[PDB]
Amino acid sequence: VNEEERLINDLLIVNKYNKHVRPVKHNNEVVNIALSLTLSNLISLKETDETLTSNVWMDHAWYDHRLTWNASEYSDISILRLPPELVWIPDIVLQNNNDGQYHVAYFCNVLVRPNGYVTWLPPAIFRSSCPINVLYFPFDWQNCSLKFTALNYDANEITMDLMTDTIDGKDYPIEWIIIDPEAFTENGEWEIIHKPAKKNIYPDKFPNGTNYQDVTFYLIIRRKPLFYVINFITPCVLISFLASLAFYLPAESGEKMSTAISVLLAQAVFLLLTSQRLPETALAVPLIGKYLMFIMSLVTGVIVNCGIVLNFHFRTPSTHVLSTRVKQIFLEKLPRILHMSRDEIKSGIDSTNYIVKQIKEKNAYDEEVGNWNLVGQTIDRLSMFIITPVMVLGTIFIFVMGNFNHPPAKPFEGDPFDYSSDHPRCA
Amino acid sequence: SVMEDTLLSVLFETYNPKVRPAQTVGDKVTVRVGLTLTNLLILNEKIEEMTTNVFLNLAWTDYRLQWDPAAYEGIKDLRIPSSDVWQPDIVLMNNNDGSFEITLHVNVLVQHTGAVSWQPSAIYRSSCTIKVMYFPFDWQNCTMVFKSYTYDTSEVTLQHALDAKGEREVKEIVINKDAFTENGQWSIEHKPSRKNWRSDDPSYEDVTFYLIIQRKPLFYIVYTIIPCILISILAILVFYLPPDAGEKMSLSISALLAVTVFLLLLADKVPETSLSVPIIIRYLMFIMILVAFSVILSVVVLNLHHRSPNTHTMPNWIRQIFIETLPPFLWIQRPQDLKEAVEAIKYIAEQLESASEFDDLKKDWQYVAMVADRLFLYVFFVICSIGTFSIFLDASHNVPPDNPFA
Amino acid sequence: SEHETRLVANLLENYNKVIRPVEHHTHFVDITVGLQLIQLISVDEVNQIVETNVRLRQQWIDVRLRWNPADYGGIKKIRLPSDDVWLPDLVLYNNADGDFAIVHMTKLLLDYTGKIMWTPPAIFKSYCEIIVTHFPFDQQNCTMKLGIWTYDGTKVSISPESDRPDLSTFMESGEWVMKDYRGWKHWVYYTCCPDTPYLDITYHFIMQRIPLYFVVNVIIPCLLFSFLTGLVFYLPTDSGEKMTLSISVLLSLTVFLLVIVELIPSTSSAVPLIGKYMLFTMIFVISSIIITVVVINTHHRSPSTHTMPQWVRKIFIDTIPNVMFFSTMKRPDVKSAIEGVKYIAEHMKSDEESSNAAEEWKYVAMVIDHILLCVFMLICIIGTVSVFAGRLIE
Amino acid sequence: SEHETRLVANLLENYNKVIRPVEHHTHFVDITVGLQLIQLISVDEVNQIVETNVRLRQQWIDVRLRWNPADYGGIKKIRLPSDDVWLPDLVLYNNADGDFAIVHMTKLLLDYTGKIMWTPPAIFKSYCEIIVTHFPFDQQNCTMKLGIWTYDGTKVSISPESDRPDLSTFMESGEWVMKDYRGWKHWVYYTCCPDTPYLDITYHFIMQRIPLYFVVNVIIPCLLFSFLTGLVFYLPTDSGEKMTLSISVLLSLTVFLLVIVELIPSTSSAVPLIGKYMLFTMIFVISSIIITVVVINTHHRSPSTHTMPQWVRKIFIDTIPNVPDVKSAIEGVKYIAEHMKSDEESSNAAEEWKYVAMVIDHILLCVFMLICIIGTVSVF
Amino acid sequence: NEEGRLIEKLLGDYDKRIIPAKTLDHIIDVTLKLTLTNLISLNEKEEALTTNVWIEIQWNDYRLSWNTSEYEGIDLVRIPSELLWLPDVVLENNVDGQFEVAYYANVLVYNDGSMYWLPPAIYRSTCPIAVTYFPFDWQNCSLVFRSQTYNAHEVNLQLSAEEGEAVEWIHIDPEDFTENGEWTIRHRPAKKNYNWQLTKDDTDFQEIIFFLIIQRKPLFYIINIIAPCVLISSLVVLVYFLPAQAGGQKCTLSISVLLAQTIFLFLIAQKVPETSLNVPLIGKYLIFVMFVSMLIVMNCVIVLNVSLRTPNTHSLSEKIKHLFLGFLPKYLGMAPEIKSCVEACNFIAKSTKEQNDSGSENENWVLIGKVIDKACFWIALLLFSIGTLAIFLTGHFNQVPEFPFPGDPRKYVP
Ligand SMILES: CC(=O)OCC[N+](C)(C)C
Ligand SMILES: CC(=O)OCC[N+](C)(C)C
Repeated sequence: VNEEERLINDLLIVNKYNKHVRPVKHNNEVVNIALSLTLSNLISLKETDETLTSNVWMDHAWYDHRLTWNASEYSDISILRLPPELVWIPDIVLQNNNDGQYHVAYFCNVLVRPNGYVTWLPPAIFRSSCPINVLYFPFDWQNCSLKFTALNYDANEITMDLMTDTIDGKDYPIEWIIIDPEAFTENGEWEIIHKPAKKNIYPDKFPNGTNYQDVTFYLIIRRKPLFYVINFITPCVLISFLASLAFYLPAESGEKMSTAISVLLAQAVFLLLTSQRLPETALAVPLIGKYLMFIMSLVTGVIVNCGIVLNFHFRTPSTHVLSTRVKQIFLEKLPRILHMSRDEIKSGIDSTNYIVKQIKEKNAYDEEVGNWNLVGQTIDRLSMFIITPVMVLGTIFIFVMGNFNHPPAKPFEGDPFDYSSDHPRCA
Repeated sequence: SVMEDTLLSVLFETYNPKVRPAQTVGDKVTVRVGLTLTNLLILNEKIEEMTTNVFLNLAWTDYRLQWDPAAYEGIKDLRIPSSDVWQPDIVLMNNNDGSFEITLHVNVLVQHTGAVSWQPSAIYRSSCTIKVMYFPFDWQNCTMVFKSYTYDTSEVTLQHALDAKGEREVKEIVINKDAFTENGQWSIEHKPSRKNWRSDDPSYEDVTFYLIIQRKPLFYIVYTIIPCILISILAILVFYLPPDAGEKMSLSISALLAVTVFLLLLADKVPETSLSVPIIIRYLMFIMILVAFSVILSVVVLNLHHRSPNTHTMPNWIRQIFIETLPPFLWIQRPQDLKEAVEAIKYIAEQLESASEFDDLKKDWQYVAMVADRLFLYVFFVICSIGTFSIFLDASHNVPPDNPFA
Repeated sequence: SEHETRLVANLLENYNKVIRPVEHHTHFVDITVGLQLIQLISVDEVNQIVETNVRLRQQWIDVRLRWNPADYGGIKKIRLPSDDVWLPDLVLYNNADGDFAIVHMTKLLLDYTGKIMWTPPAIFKSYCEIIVTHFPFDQQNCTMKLGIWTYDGTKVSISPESDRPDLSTFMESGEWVMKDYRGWKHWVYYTCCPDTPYLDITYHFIMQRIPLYFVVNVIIPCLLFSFLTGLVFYLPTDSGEKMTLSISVLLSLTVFLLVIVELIPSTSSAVPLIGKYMLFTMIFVISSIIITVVVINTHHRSPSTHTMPQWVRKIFIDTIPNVMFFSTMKRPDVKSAIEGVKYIAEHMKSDEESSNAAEEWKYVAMVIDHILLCVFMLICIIGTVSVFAGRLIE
Repeated sequence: SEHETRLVANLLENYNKVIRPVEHHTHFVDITVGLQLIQLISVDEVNQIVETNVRLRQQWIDVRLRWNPADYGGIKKIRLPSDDVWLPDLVLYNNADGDFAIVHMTKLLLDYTGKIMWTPPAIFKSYCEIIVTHFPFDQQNCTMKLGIWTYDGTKVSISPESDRPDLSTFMESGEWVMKDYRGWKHWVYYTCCPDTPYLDITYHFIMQRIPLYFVVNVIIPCLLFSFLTGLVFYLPTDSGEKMTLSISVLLSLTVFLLVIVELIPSTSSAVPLIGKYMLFTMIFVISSIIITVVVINTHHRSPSTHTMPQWVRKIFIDTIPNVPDVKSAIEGVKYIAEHMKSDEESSNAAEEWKYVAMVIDHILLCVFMLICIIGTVSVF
Repeated sequence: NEEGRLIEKLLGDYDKRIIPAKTLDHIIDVTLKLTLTNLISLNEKEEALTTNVWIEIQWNDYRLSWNTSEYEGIDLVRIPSELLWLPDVVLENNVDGQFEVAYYANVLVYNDGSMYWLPPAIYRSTCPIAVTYFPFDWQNCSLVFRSQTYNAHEVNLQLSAEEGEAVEWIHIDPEDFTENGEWTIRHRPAKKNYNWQLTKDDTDFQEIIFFLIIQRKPLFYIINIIAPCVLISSLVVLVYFLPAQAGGQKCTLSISVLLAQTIFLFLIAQKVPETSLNVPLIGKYLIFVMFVSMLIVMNCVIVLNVSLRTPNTHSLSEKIKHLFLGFLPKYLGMAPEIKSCVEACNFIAKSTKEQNDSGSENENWVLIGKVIDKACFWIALLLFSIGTLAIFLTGHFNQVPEFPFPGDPRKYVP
């Protein structure tokens, strides 16, 4: 027969185990619960609703004197498995979730040992509220957090702690998220830079409350920006070059304003797509959003300047006066600065004089139109030489500032500890 | 065994969680209701539903749950599963979905005097009537109605929760700074709490919590307002292009298309409530109508520009009103074979003279067009500036009241 | 209360919740069912499902749950969980994407005479056919059919509490106005059990849609583009942008047609008013584009190939412009050089004749443009009235 | 029957579902685990989640659940609810959106010799990394890792029923073709319990995407606009619609690129080949826009301002295309004649500029034609 | 109430875990009928058919029999289904985890042991959509019912019998039935199907399938999608009457019509499913008109090149001019002062003659472009009309089959 049945019966039914009572010999004592996290897969991070979905394993560990047995008396049984509904478990819950999933997804068996040690490792899928810092999108890094608290007991009855490992006979706390190389999958968009674990005690709260303590696991994950650079930033940059390129179009063809407005519309479409991809928070304007606003403002300036050039090109000496100052500053000084490229017989004689006068007036009109055309061309050249470097410098500066948004070397300010798995705190 | 087990066995020997803790018949159980907000998740305007993560600070007195701590090794208090004790059915009567009860079902805290305090946590999706008049530069007055679903005033008496010391009653939503994550879109201006009684039925009594939250409109300003301001600037610009260049209509209708696209893509943000029109939608409609009128007037200007003596005759009143009076105001004022050869040259001169007169009248038509579009430019600039300034001034003046009415 | 504890222990000691609360099996349970509408959550037009928040008030008398108050300290009313007592199996017949019956199972009131007052909440997502004939000024008659499933009229009988559903605490939806509401009771003989009738109560709500949102977000831009459709005839042909304006109006109407399809169900019972308006203005834009192409082709008729017909000139130069008055329409070796002068003079004369003929063609095109402008303005002003005022008059 | 009711009452009278079905605690329960894929519901590319309808066939032997049929009227097989017997806790390790374990809890067959055949249905929404390198002609290697959670190898052991998952009742998805499928069994040492191994079985399905839908909806319009890109060069400058056509093509390609972005996950593991093709054709459209604005500016070069270079002239003209009042009236006549001569030479120089524009257009068209023909050759 | 005593007697020693076989090798006959109250929707995106049905399940349980003379003439009782044995008839064809019925109503138990269970249910059953003739298509959707636990050696699924004959169709009650408004139920056959790959000791050996041959009503799609698409796609025919000058905007019109067709393609992609088995009929029409529009844009480019070329850039060969001017139009309807003055006048005349002679070839190229425009207009009109007519004719001829099963002469109607 199986001795496990006899042992389980003796532990639960014969000893009258109560799963609603804390496992202490006196009521004034405390129960130490060791908590640990094992991230197996970072499923997603939806910025639109500020949700971090993660597949984790929750490692609980506590002593229970009611589950102790003499191993040699029960035919050398060194371990047991019991369902959670038969034994007392600490109800550690995720406080900062977005849905009603406070507990773990699956209630797997607990493992008990003859010394009373109980280890419970259920899997879970948690959707915590991660506030999205969209300031340096898409080169951003997010400081997400998972907050676990024991709301079923106060700090005088249950004390949460971090699980302790042993190396070389010395105990050190596990102050990080455990990543098992044989059960972890890279997300492909988020890279785990830091993963600290902290035990927080709030001194302004009382020990007899359920808000006095909590254990928090942080995920400082940076976004790999290759996808967004290839698919969003590159077409935005390429299309925006056509805006400054619209100045090179001659005013004769009616495709100047068409090109500039089309560039503006493409930038607006990209802006709307970016707004669809990002949350509606008002903490800060995104980096790509600021870039798009800057580009749209500059393209609007280009459209206004193209309208001015078109107005100057189609001016007529019968409707406007070519002033001396405008002439001397738009075809003498500025083009040189910018290095631009450079009786029947009596009736017949009276008729000939009249037609010669008409041809003279037509030629003077043509010369005035040519002067206005040169004025338009030099305004186009000046606007190109004053707008194209502004576009290039703005794009380069914005993308360099975004690219230099490295997450900090230490996870907490003022704390010299790096919270790395390769450097134990007290070992 | 542990005396906690003995005390639990003694307390729940004949306890029935289906019975009110009225020690005498006719008594009312005074239930204190408070709320602790930990996170205001989102305010979904499309379905008019606000979801929050809250703690329900409940407290009552059960005479059956009394014991002497001196006879049980100094046990001043116990933590009992919430299903084992009687609880009032304090549910969210304002819930949009079918989520009345709490979610977490934490343990209750029973003290030796009989005082029971229960603080369950829940994600509550309540329904909020959205005042959409000043969207998005607006504030919402969203309520959460908490009362016992079953027990009326003759059986329970709702009150307000006590503070940490317990010497006074707190009449507001308690916010714990160590656990509150401030929402990135809403700022809590006022969080009062009050008890409401309805006339014609004394059996009704509830405790409601108000969240007078003001939206931060930076997102909508950046992604909707500034692009439309740029589009309206373009619309004003279309009365500065020459009619000779064939890009006036392209600019005007491209501006109209942009405004239409922004209005259509805003439909997933504005709620479908039909009580009023949001001020951003009013601004978009104002810009759309202005751009449509700019298209119509650009069509009129182009029609005036291409006229000729062969098609139209200049009216007396049009000339008198557009060449004489307006340009002073608008500063647009303008500044044998010899016999056959002689006959041919005279015919050439006659044709040139006729062409000269024809283009003189054509230039008069073009000048009338130029004066017309300059007048339209000034009028549209003034109208657009005044309308935009007035709309945004009214939007900015919308602030929540200095004191809530609770 | 110890008295209430004794009472509850005594009531459920030998109580079986499987069995109907009747003294004799031939009798029938008399149940008073009333519907209390609390909030009209949503009206999904595409899925034809209406979600409502209701309180299904039900009353009946259970003889097994009566007591003498003087034997229990004067208690007259208590409350019990609904799972401990017999409940009617009230089922929503026209359920669609929801629960058929009550699932929350809140407590119920129970007085000393055995009368039970149970008011459980319910989110009824019920199917009701949506008539899109007069959308968005439409009026929807949505129904909610409630009846006992497994019991017939001779076993358990229902009766409406009042002829109209309770809307005293009804929250205003802000999108619909409750024009009318009523509840009727039927005796239906089903093919499954034709021997006995099954009773049901059908609550219908006549909801009138507030059209301001759809008017502002849909109808007004469509009206603007319909106005701009006929405006292309006032645009001169020489600008070369008539096609731009017409095709832009066409693209806008295509996008709005894409918008309308996602707003209404794909049901084919009746054509929608807004769908008929969209088809009408689409045909209007197609006709305006075709006429614009005709006018542009007329404006560029080469005089060297296309001679002016007599009837065209007579119609469009002599009579029609004279009729209309709203617009300002017009109603040695030296002889080699002399031969060259003669040649250039003859070339000038031929060019003048050709330009005069081209001017005649352009004038004909302009007259056609004005006629079509007047006709299309009149059509745009009468067609919108004929579509909308038929419903707006009511 | 009375026999079956008596048998079920006798089997579970002193049965404890907590305890493993082993005669001795040192032994291990041998469990035969097989998978039966019923229908592939959907493959969510953006979320990298694949939901499948499966039957998780499980077989083991329970010593405590055996009986002699001769004592019960001859019954050899009965069916019991799963909740009444010990059940292995098969957990989907890579679960992403559903339940880790089986939740339906259907009945199971039970033989008189103790063999238990349990076939519970389940829907597994499992995370599998989606390789978008060859989208939409790609194949996805999506896995489903099933293993016993709380028991190690020496306590409960599993073994696959057959080397391949069962697909006898698999219904055609209409979007994927089941190229290959196989299951492997592993011994994994986790950090939580490094002293003992935990067994698991991983079923991988090689699904080849049927590309007809994406070819019709995405690839064909993109090819149409890519072909329209080259017609810009053949379009004359004097039409004034060159930039209109180029801009329309560029905007259409941008819209389709945005659609493709919405169609693929945002993971940056590998750039999709369709994304590379879209980026390269957008680069080509931008380059053609640059060349066409150069040619537009060339066509409108005023000859009184820009002088024709000699090298441009030779390289685009000679080589590549080969591969009282009487005297005042007389003075006015002379002035007219010389002005006509000046206009004629200015028009000649303008025509030279136009000829250069035409030959630039022709060589650009030839380059596009060469690109098209080498692309069609590489397709073959 | 005698019902209390009767029910306490029946369920006193009754357990719901045992199939009610009287002896060994006794097979419980389970009869099914389906009552389609309302066909709710057919969501193409997930290929799910949502129907609100009442499924009638009848079997015999010998443990639930009593004599009416000992219980005051009671011959019918209602027992909740959770307290009784059920044959576990589920929908094996579901799109989600919902196998069982939604409500679990009471079970009518007669004194002879007959069981009559009629629970309401909302079933979401998979059926692949044949997109080949969208939107004029007809869908052959079906619901498959199998015993989830028992096999053919234990239960025997059958169709119910009314008057000695099998039902073999989806019953429709005249009371409480609403037409869908988009789908019309042409045929509703039902038959018991055997899967012969398996043996009769397997659970999935026997099935009962209720078919639904529903035909879509295409008036909505015609008015809202097909007709605007046809009217817009007929505008590319108009590009041949626009002038080939700087104005007129031939390429603008043709390209914008192509863009409108792309908008319609995106619209239709939100209607048809994502399945890749076949191209939708309206999708084929859209691809055809897109190819026609691309060819028309190419032809616009060609005629713009032909019309706008000059003799100073191209040479007008006499062969091409003859071919497009005499053949195609035949078929289609279409003293130093004196010396200086003389020299100046001669130069003026020569320059004028040269200018007028150069423009003659421009007019010839214009005429060639006009002739090509006319011929390509007729070709494009014929091609577009033939394509539109053929596509919509083969859509119109997508008749629902006369019989529910092509090889079966039976009609399967009441
Ligand atoms: C009698 C039974 O169980 O079915 C109820 C059928 N209905 C809803 C038509 C009365
Ligand atoms: C031991 C325990 O309960 O957890 C098992 C974890 N696993 C599946 C990675 C071995």
